[PDB]
Amino acid sequence: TFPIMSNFERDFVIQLVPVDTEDTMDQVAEKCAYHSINRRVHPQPEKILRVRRHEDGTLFPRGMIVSDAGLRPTETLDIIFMD
Amino acid sequence: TFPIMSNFERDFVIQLVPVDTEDTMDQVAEKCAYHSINRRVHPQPEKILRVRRHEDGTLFPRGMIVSDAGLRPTETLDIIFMD
Amino acid sequence: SMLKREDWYDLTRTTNWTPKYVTENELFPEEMSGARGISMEAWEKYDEPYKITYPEYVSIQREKDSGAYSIKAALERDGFVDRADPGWVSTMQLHFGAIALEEYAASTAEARMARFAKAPGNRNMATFGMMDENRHGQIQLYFPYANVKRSRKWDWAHKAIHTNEWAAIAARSFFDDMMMTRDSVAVSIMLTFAFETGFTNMQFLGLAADAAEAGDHTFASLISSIQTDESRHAQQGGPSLKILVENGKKDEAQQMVDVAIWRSWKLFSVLTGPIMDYYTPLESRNQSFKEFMLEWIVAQFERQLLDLGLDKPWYWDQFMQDLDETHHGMHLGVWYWRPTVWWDPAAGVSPEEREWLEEKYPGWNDTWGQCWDVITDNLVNGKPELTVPETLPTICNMCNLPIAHTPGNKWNVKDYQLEYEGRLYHFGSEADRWCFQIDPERYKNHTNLVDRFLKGEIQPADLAGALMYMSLEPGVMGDDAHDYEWVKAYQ
Amino acid sequence: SMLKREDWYDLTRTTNWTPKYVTENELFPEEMSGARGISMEAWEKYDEPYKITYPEYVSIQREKDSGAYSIKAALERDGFVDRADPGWVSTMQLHFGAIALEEYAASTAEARMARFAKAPGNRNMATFGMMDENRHGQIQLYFPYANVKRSRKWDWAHKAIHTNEWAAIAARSFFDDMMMTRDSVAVSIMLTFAFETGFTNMQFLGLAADAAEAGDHTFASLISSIQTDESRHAQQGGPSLKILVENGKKDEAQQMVDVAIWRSWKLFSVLTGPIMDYYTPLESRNQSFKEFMLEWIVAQFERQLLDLGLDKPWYWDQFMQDLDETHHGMHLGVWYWRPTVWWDPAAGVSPEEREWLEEKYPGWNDTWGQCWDVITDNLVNGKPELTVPETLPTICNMCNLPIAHTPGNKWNVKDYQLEYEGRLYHFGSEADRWCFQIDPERYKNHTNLVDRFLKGEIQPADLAGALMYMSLEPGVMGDDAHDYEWVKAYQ
Amino acid sequence: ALKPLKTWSHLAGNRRRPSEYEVVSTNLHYFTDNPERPWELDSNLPMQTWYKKYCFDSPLKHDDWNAFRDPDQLVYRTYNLLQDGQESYVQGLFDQLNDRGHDQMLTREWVETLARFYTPARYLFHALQMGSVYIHQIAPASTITNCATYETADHLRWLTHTAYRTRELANCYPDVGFGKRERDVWENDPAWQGFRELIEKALIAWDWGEAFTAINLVTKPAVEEALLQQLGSLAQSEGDTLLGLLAQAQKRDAERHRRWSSALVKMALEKEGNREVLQKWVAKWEPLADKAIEAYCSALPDGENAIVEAKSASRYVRQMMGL
Amino acid sequence: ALKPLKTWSHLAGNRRRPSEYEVVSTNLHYFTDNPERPWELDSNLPMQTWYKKYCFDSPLKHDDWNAFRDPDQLVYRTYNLLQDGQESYVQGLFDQLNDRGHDQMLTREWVETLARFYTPARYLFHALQMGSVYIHQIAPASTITNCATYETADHLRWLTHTAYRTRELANCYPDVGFGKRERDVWENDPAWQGFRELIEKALIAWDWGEAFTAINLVTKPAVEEALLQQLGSLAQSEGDTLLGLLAQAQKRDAERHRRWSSALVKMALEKEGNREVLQKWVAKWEPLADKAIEAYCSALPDGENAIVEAKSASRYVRQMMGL
Ligand SMILES: [Mn+2]
Ligand SMILES: [Mn+2]
Ligand SMILES: [Mn+2]
Ligand SMILES: [Mn+2]
Repeated sequence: TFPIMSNFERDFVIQLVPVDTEDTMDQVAEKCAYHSINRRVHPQPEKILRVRRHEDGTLFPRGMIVSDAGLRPTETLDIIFMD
Repeated sequence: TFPIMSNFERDFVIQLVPVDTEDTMDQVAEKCAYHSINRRVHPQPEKILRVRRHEDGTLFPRGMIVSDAGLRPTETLDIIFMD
Repeated sequence: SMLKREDWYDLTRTTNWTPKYVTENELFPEEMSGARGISMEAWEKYDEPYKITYPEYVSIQREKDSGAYSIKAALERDGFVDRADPGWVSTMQLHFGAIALEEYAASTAEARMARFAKAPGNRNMATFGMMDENRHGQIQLYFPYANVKRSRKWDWAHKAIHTNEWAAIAARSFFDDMMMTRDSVAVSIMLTFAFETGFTNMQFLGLAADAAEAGDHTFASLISSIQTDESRHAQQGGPSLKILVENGKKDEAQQMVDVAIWRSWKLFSVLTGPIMDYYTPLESRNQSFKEFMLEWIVAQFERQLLDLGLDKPWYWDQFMQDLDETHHGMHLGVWYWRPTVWWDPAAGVSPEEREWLEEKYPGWNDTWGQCWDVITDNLVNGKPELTVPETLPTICNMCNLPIAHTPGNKWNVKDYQLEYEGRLYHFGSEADRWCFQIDPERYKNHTNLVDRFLKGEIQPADLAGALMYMSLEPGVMGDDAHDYEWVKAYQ
Repeated sequence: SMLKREDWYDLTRTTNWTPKYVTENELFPEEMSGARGISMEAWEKYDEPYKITYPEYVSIQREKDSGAYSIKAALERDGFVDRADPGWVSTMQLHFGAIALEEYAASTAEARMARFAKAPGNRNMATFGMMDENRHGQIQLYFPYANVKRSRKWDWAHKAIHTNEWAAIAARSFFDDMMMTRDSVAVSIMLTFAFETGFTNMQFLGLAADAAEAGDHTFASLISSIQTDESRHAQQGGPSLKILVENGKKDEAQQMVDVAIWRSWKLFSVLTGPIMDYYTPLESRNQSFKEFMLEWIVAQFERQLLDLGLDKPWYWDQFMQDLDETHHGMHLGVWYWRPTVWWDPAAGVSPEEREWLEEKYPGWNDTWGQCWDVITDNLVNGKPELTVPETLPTICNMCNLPIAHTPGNKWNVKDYQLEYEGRLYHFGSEADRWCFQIDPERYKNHTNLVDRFLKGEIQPADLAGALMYMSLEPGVMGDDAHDYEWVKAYQ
Repeated sequence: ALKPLKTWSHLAGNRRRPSEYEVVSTNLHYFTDNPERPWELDSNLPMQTWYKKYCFDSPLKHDDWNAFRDPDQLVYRTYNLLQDGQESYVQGLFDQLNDRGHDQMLTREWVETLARFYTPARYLFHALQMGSVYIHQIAPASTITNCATYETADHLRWLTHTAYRTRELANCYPDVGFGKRERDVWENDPAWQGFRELIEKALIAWDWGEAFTAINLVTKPAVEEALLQQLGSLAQSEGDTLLGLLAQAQKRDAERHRRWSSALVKMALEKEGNREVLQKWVAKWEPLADKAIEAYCSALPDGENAIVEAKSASRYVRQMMGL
Repeated sequence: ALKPLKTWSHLAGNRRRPSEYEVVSTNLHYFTDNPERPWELDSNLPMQTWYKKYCFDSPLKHDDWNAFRDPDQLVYRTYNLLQDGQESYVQGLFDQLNDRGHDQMLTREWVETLARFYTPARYLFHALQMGSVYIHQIAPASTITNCATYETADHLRWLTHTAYRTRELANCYPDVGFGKRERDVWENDPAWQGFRELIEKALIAWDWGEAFTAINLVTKPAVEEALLQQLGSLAQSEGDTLLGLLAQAQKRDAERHRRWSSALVKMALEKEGNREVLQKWVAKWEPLADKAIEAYCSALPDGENAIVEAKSASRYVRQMMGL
């Protein structure tokens, strides 16, 4: 297990989201969406969710795993709607 | 002018009613009805109004005049429905 | 350390002494003292049940006002009076106008005992009672004063008793007879025992409850506080009566109680009865006026009269019976003659209310309901002109109230006339005429509003003239409390 | 005769002396006194603007309670709380739980100055302030105590601050920082000047008005009375600041004010903002939370800061801007996480309310209105389960409140992270992170609820476990104030 | 239609907003509305006659007695706040002087002085209580009555202090007769007969004006100077600090009674002839006051001097009123 | 779902319905919830350390200090009713003794005695005010704190009386230095150095238990016996009835402080070892108290006797507590 803070796009609050050190940015973004999409953010089937480090802005590859992105536990990540 | 107290039948209160020393029991009863009939007592076309001294019960003749009945000023009179 | 009250109380009332430079009768004139042959030593057995000392009084009464005035100021700008039910508002205006200055006058009634009572303990307790009524007169002026800018009617809290408006004459008739023109012992009996202990002590309890039920906490706090003072000085009559019976004056004691109670009853029938059976909203009616009387007034009178060795007044059964009629007659009179009072009388005869009345008074609609039927039809058919008078009702020469009773089917209105020294008097009951006959010199040359009208003392001699004579003008002149809203329920 | 106060007042505060058997630093330890190099003689120029002597105090405060307690007892059985709007009831439960024990704790904060302030006048005024907060803690326990039989939530008036429920942690974070762990001079500035004079003095004025508008006179009387005491002891910070600037400590003075004001602001954004923009019925909303802040809080801070020779905090514009967002974020957080507080949060997002919000905050529905859209649809379509959380929100490591901001179209949520000595901290604003950095030794090893969760200190490590950890159980756990009544307006 | 006013209709015409005092105290007596028939009953009742003869036909005249105003402006609410404070002071004295055994250190000579000159005053104070309460019920205006109302309460207050104090004294000196002998002393001690004759005769002066004069202008200053001023001043000298302070505390009420009495006289002097009416009553009663003071103070130590000062101080009260 | 209770949850378990006192005074301190980190901040802050060392690690122990109950059961509301009455008494004394010129008849010798032994106490009384307010902020339970809260108010009350009284004295005797010389007397007169050393050292005893002992059990009885009892008793003898009564009125507050202090000790004695802890502190401070009493009372007339009685009476306070 590895904890990160989810700052989902269009939402109002950053939240705690447990992920796995094996997950990929895609799977991380899926675990984050669970706590935002359909709760207080309208879905967007016509788009893709990306994961980027909130501090420096770095955008991570969809298939890259949590364990490779380094990241500090509780690190804040922006989950955004793209293509 | 001569004052009498009208205790109209079916009404709830006795009241001051000025009459003339010439009036007849009939006319006295008509002056009393004015303050009772259609105010708080239903009319009775199928009957006649009579005037009787309230104290002793004496019933006076319809055509007899106030001046003949003697009567003490403010004397109370019952106005009743008869035939 | 401090002494226990019981250790020194007696000394505060060890004040009688044997006059020497003037005689006892000079010092205590019978007409003001009413010792009635009973010795000073015998009057000294007087022992108040509720004792209090100066220090306790000023401390306790200080907090009572702190609270009452604090409640009033906290709710002041809330303006409850503006959203209150018109029946309630009318209830308050009637209350203040009819009682504020009589409360103040009671301090003189108390002063009468404080000065002329041969019983030392009665003198001190009356000094405190004097102070109580001073409070009551003042606090019941200060409170309504808050609404003078809302309606001229609130000015009658002060003006009422200074006018010749019929209800004011009725009130002064009662109060002056019971407390302003009686010797000291007579006042302790007719006022504190008969009227306060007998009627107002409980009435105020019920009044405070209704105020609370109405949402008027300022007024509820007012009445509650006043009630606690009354509960205290109202005790003075008890011991006076014991002393009179204890000696050779049980008849005199009995006669004063009988008079006092009947007169209190008559006034009560016009000022309180109508209020709880017609002005208080139907949903806020705990019990009927008749029920209240039996459960809280009649049983107590019998209770009290027994403990003192006195009998039930000779008119007790009639009184019991009259609980089904009298106040209904008073209400109808006040309502029909609504422009002759300073508050807005509530009709209280809507469908819902009419069955409540039949429920509490079986046979109502068969009798009282009749008069109201006509009045209702006239209003439905655009004939308001027939729901207001064009003449004066016959006034009783004792209670100065209209002579009225059961109408309609069971019609039974009567007038207990009496000719005395070349004049004809009218009375609304057997008891009213008796009050007069047992003491004619006390009421003989008095004249009620009608007598004055017939004597030419009211000019112009017509309705408009009678209104000015009573100091009433549009703005204060009464009309239907709910502005005939209750008429829509009849097509 | 008596002397005029002005003739002897000075002597009551002529109490400083030169220690001899112990040293000044021993007698007045810097960590508690905070004289900051300023001489005792220099601190003696301290001159309170609102003076009061012991006799005046006990007399005046006696009457204040006489009134407040008298109001409460007079309306007690009226049970207003049972017919009051749920938004109001919730407002009171939140108020008492969050403040009752902090009021009591403030007496110790006052005691800190009363004992360790080098300024004699500050010591006496703090003795009276100590007494004021003793009153505030007690009276705000006695009043809610009247409703413990109505709901367990009222028990939190006493329990709240003893728990680890998140809002309680937030409150203790603020109060302990501002008044319990600061030297005497620091307390006079951060507490009486920044928080009381700056926020609560006016807030309570507005709170008392709303209570009156709500029909709760008992509570309105309560708040009004308390406010008069605050208006008095809140003055202590002014002179302290003058003395610091008057010497060579304008920076230190400035820094304390900046910290104090921001922290007061954050707490204020979660406890007051939501209440006036969402809990108070629409028809009873005088102004918006933003308007209130500008018209009664911001202008005064600038006014005050000018008269003292101080500058506006470096974050003043941001602060100005945040008045359009922050409290909306706090409200949404509290509502979505309603089961984690002890009162029932009112949604306040019905059609009527939603336009009022767009009216007062143009761009609301475009942003905040979005999150609420989804929540509304879910409720309309039978998916309540999606209107309550399954995770914990990120908590700020300074104000211990959720990190939230503008959502929807104009999305702009940010986290001012900071890594310090091998640990990652999260802050909901630039100022929050600054507060930490200027004095890291003061907050370094503290842990917010999330930190504790991540450290395994909350077991079981899930929602149910977090709830027990915060001492919350069904009955006190919050839900929608109006039981989702506002949902019917959406088909 | 009548438009609502800002104050009572009888006060509508004032330049300044009416005070609570005016709102609750003015134009309240209604028996003055019909001088021919004060009460709402037969005009020949004994009480009808009493008010016509003793109130209405008094030689002390004025066209508007309702214009009178209490200089202290006392209302029930402020009377209690005021006196509750003063009683906290007096009762505090009782409690704490008792605590330090103040009575036990009084000399036997002084205790006997207290038995003869102090405790019997419970009769004179209650007599003033009766005197002022009568003024209450016969005065022509409610503002005048109220002053008499509060004054009556103060008299009962003095009686009460004395009653309490007599109990305490009887406890430490049971053989003196405290509590039991006062009546016989009041009735037979030549030292009291001056005052007793004065008040007994004053108590039957039914005219409201003469009652006011005999009670408030002549008897009271004489009683206050003899019993509070002189005896109190002597008490201080003899080591009785309790009575010395108690008497001074009561003097405060006495001084307030003088203030409203002075105001009433002032108002009376507005009308021609009243000064003469007042002086004639004073001239009638003053001799009995002198006798009362002489009989009381002469029996006290340094008696002749107590007489001169009492006579002088009491006469000064009326002089400052223009008589 | 949790059902509502009849009282606070922490009081739910009582046989009798909780009193107002218990409702508003119990279990209010929250800093005791986390002995490892009292305040909601970093555990190493100076204040965190101060409470751990001076409150938590005190040798005076008990498992439930929150069980303490004030024998007088004072709450803010009843404290004010009580003191407002007592102040009506004291302020009444000031006002009326001033009225009869009580100060003008004091002898020159006594006035100088007042300058040296009376007015400088404003410093010692404020020192007790500081002493008790510190006990307030370091005590382990809210019921203990409150007792210290009200006691602090009483100390400010004594200071206030003294301040007022110093002004009055400076008015009739402007050449004595009343109001201006107190500080130098408090700091340099050998008569005061005993008390000054005592309180100055007591004021830095940070342990809540030692503070309670040094201030309430040792210093106060010594100050109260010397300044209120002795000087007050002497005042009465010298004709100063105002100070004699004033001191006795303050003794009432002092006696109430003894009552709750005695209760706290009683509770402490429930646990084994506390009596010894208390006796050791008393044994440490008592010598300074003796010194304070000796230096003060010896300078007074009949000084040696004042010393014996003060020492005896103050020691009796602790004896009646079992020490
Ligand atoms: Mn009354
Ligand atoms: Mn009464
Ligand atoms: Mn506060
Ligand atoms: Mn405060």
